[PDB]
Amino acid sequence: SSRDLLLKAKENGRKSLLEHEAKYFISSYGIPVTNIRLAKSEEEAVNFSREIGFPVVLKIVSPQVVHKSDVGGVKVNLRSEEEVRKAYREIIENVKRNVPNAEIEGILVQEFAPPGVELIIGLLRDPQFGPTVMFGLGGVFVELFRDVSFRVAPLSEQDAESMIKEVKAYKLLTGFRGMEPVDIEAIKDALIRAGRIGVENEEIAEMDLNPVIAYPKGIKVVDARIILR
Amino acid sequence: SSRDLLLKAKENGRKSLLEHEAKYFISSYGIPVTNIRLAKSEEEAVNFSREIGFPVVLKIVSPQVVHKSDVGGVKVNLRSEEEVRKAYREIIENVKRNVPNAEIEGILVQEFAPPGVELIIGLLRDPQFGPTVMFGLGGVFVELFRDVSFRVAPLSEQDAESMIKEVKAYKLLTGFRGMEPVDIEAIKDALIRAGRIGVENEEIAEMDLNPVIAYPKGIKVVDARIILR
Amino acid sequence: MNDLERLFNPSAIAVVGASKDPSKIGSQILRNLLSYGFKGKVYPINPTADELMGLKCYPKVSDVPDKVDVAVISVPSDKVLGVIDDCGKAGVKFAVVITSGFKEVGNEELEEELVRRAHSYGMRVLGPNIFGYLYAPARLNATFGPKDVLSGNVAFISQSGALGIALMGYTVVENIGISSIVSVGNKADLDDVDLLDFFDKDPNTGVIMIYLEGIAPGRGRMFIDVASRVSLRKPIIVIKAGRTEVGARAAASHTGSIAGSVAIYESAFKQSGILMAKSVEDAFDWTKALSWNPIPEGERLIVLTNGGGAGVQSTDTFADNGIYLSKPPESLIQEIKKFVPPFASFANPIDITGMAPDDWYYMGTLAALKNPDVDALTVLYCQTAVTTPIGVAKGIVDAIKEAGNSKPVTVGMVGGPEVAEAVSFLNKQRIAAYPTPERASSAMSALYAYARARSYVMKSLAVR
Amino acid sequence: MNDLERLFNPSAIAVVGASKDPSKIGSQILRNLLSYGFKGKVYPINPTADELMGLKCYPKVSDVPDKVDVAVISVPSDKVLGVIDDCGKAGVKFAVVITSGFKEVGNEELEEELVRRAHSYGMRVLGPNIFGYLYAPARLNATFGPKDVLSGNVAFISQSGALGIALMGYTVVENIGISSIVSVGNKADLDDVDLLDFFDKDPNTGVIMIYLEGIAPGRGRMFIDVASRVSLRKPIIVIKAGRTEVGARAAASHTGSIAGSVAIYESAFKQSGILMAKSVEDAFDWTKALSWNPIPEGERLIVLTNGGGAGVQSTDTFADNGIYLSKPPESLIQEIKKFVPPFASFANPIDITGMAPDDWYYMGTLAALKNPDVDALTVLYCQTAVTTPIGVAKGIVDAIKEAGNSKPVTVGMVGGPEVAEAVSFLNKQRIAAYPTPERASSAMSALYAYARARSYVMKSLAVR
Ligand SMILES: Nc1ncnc2c1ncn2[C@@H]1O[C@H](COP(=O)(O)OP(=O)(O)O)[C@@H](O)[C@H]1O
Ligand SMILES: Nc1ncnc2c1ncn2[C@@H]1O[C@H](COP(=O)(O)OP(=O)(O)O)[C@@H](O)[C@H]1O
Ligand SMILES: [Mg+2]
Ligand SMILES: [Mg+2]
Ligand code: NA
Ligand code: NA
Ligand code: NA
Repeated sequence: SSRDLLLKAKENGRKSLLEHEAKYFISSYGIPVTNIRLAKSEEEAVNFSREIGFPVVLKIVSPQVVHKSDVGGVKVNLRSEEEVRKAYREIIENVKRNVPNAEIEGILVQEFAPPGVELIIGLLRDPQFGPTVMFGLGGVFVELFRDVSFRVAPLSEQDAESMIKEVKAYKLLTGFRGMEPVDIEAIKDALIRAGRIGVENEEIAEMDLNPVIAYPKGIKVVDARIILR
Repeated sequence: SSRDLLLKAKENGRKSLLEHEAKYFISSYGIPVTNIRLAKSEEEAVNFSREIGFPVVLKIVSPQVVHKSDVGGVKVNLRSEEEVRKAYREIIENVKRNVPNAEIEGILVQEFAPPGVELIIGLLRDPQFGPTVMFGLGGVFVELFRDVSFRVAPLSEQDAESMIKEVKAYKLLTGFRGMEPVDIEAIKDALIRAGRIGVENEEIAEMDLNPVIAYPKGIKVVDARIILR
Repeated sequence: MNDLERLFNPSAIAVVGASKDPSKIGSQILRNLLSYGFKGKVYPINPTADELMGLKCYPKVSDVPDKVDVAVISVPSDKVLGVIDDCGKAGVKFAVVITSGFKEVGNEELEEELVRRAHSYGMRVLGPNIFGYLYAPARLNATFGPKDVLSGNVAFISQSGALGIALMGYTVVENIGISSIVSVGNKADLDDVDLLDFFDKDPNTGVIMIYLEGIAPGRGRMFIDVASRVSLRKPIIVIKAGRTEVGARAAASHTGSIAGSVAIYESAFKQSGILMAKSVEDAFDWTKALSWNPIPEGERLIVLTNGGGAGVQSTDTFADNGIYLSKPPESLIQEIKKFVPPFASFANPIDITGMAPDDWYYMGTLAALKNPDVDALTVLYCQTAVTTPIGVAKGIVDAIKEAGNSKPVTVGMVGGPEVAEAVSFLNKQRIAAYPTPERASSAMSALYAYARARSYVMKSLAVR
Repeated sequence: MNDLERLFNPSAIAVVGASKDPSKIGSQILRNLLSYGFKGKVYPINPTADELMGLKCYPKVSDVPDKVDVAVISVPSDKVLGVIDDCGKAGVKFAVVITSGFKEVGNEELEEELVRRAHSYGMRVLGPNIFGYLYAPARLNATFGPKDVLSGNVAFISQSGALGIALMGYTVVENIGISSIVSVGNKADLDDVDLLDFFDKDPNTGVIMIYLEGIAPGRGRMFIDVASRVSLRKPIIVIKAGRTEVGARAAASHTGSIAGSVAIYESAFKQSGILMAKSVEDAFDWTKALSWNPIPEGERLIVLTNGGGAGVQSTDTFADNGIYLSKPPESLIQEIKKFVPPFASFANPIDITGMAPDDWYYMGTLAALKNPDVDALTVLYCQTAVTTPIGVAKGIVDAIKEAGNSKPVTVGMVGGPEVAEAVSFLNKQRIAAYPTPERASSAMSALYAYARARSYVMKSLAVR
């Protein structure tokens, strides 16, 4: 069961899931994620990279490193075996130097998501209303302008569709200069599932799917955070 | 006098200024524009590009071509002589195909403006209120969301400052993730001057400074359109 | 424990805290109970008095030789627990604790102890810190507020005591017919969810209006489940206190709590099919319209006016509420062209011009309402010397009667003291009338807003 | 040509179109002129009548043995030009053309001709298609509307005829004192700019309220220049008709025009220092407060309430208007703690609790107003049996008198019929009172909005 991921984390006193565990967990609820593999050797990493296909992304996996970018732990758009081996050793040291007191679970091999319209899907727990789903456009639209919609879970299709149409940046999803319309049904579908995750899993305090990239067909969660309580 | 440009256009039956004439015109009012040079031969184009320095931009100059991008008439970020000569002939033909017989005035050589926060400054004539200045953030903020402010000209400093603070995307100017605050005084200054252009020049029906790139220090008008009546 | 039938329709009520002193709260409550005409047994409870207001008095509820359903308790806070024990001994189902001095002043332990004790006896608590309650179908006025309200189908629930009791009086001035007033105050036990469950089932109640400051932690999901289901049949208007960030922090301290999320309350009200009013006036204006009209069956709203200006005010106000007018049906236009001058406008609003006499209002209103392709009507009147406000109002009344149907109608009349009387006349006929075109249009917009809210809920309950 | 002194203060007025028939427009106007008490000469003009209403009648204005300042013209549209020529020969300065049937019905040529002919005689035109005008300081009622208004300092200009004449009546109900009513209708010649110039210089006029549908092409810049300077000393409230995209297209057809830009009108009003009202009720509520109060000199606004609920409604409403309350001055808190219970709240609003008797309203209001660190006061009252509305109101009045100063005050009272009367008592004393807390707060908000609008203008006029 995917709950084994939550139970394992609680057993080891951890209050959040590692990146790969969070993607496994939401993937089991039917939310599309970047294809991933946990590599334990530079050799595993090349093999997994070929399986997944180029270009790939490599990320350090460690309970200590919560912000991978801010320690040289993220290598994006690797298109060759050599670029992979280069990124591998380089991440080992970028993190070995900035955090020498750090436990590596390994290095995540990950599919490189091509550019699209970025979204945020959140789950929070409101004191009155319990699990609540949050939606907004990615980047400055949520971070700077706070343009978000909320629905209390569980979400009906009607909730998911109206909360999408409600945000001020909604038009970024229906086609604009240099960008085709994106898959609104896939977004609705993920919002509903996000709500289901919140209703069902009491131990999940908070979840943040960010960035989520929307395409003319389908969406892909690129990063996922799950906090436990 | 810069008015000679307006008189010249009216004498030749044209109802808009060419890009270089428009930039020269607004420059004379103290609005910063790209350094520019009109090239009539591929050799002129290479020679001017050296003078200005790399990287450069090449644009078709033709009374016929009002939308240069949409006909393959704009070549951005050219860093070498070879890239320039390629762009020269490429534009000649991109435009020869979509626009035959066009009276080419030449090809405009201009410096490639570094990235910044894009703005739009407009001037229109309202039937009630006459010359009116329009402000907004560039890209989707005006084009898709219609997030714009207006002040009837002439503008006071109070008008310019308040119309900037009024647009919903205003925080894009005061610093956000990966972008420093930009020069608000320079924006205010350009807005007042745009108003002065409208008050003083009856024959100008409409003006569109788009994009205007704002920096931590100063702004630069990258494209300018002036419509005559 | 969860059925409130005997709270609203008790056979026996005890009033604890009444005395020979007419200024005591308990005495005010007792006076109201008698004057409003309660037909069950009333038992004043007082340590020494042999009789109060002609009724045999007892020292304790447990001494009453009867099953007491409801005990209205008005004694000092340090005596309440004792009275609760006695009510418990007597088998009392509901303790209406008027008395203040509980959690709202920091005494949270006393308040929780109150509820704990009441629950140990299978008793529910309303309040504490309330002005009581009224239920018109049981001729029950157990408040110390005004002695009377107009009878009707509106249930009003208030978390605020002073504003609640004031609004209780204001319903008379605004001609709002009331089925119930419930002061819920501290909401330590019985809350809005419990009450909504009762008013859902009450055939006397058709509209519910709530002054709400906040909902308890962990209670919001149930609030949506219940309210959304009530909304399918009865409109709920909430006046939300603390609907701005600033106000939410303020009200947080007024009740001694942490600030609820503005945005999430708004989403919860949308999921509930609830209409949120930003003001008392909006709430009352909407309540009137919702109480006296069915929901429109479609979007064919007609605005009828004797002046372009009122019509444009109306068009703008509808537009602000996402309501857009479309061309009237040709049949209606032809009917009206029979009497109207050539330069009347039929774009919708239908402008029958400023020279329109009283009779054109009767004819226009009748024609509009009888037309099978008209779903709703807002009638606007600007007073001119060519007309009389009361003649226009009686024309509207007559047209509504003769049309026979029930299509939603609101009326906006502008003018001097004669319009004020005509508007009053209409509201006393239960025709929703207002002294400006924007308020009549905002009132009609509430009918549409409720239709759309109900549709939101229906869609959200759709089977997969 | 541009000085309107003799329009508002004429020595002689001719009424063209008056007759023995009392139902005629000209006859109604003549009646109002006489009943309202005009002290100048009135000359009824009628082809055959020897006398009308005790006044010598003449067949033409040119036969009048006197200099006629103003001719009020209500003859059929196809006779107007003739009357204009006669008035021109007679040297008439102002032609008040009541008569409709001009550009508003598609006859644009006739209207342009009307103005051309009037101008060839140095004569100005008001209208056409208007209900006339009133100027209270000249005891001049040259309208066919109500016969009377309350005297005061509000000038009301209306582009709408039916709504305009109705609002003339509504001012009485809302206790608004009027200096002038001007119907401008088709605005073929004299318009808002011309009127604002006159009202700028009129010491009888302190507030200007305009119902505005549109401004003529090429007139807007001058509108901003004049209105902005007027705004420095006198508030201007505009009810903008067609203030939505939808409504703008609607009103475009009502007057036969091209649709003005909503956004640019809004910026023009901001640059003019004008307050834009979205409704009649807002416009009138604000006009009352602005008419009876000085602008606040700082941001130290105090809200005084006997109920937390009303206080939170007020706080939310101020917040919607960008007005944020801050902690009261410590001296005021201490002054009030002298009589108030321990669990009163002093966060601002100052909650003197629901137990407050009448006199606490006198004492709190007085303390607030005398405090040197208080700039403005909104007083909120919820009716309870502990108080009387009229007693609370008299306490507020007494406090305002004894404080002696002029700080802005608004009052919100909620309750039954006794509150309605107390509110009427206050407004008849020219203390701005309203029946809900949100309206009292929105009215106070208008005083601050005007202070901020005036500041916008002062800043935009700064010399560099
Ligand atoms: N697989 C991927 N495909 C595409 N872009 C990616 C991928 N992984 C990361 N990125 C980008 O790189 C950024 C940094 O990585 P991220 O997962 O957010 O780690 P952290 O926030 O801990 O630094 C992301 O916000 C995203 O924009
Ligand atoms: N000098 C320049 N520096 C930087 N970017 C430029 C420059 N000229 C053009 N661009 C970019 O290329 C785009 C297209 O060029 P532009 O002058 O707007 O032509 P058009 O709008 O006719 O297609 C601009 O919107 C801008 O993003
Ligand atoms: Mg990140
Ligand atoms: Mg461009
Ligand atoms: Na309260
Ligand atoms: Na239609
Ligand atoms: Na209180």
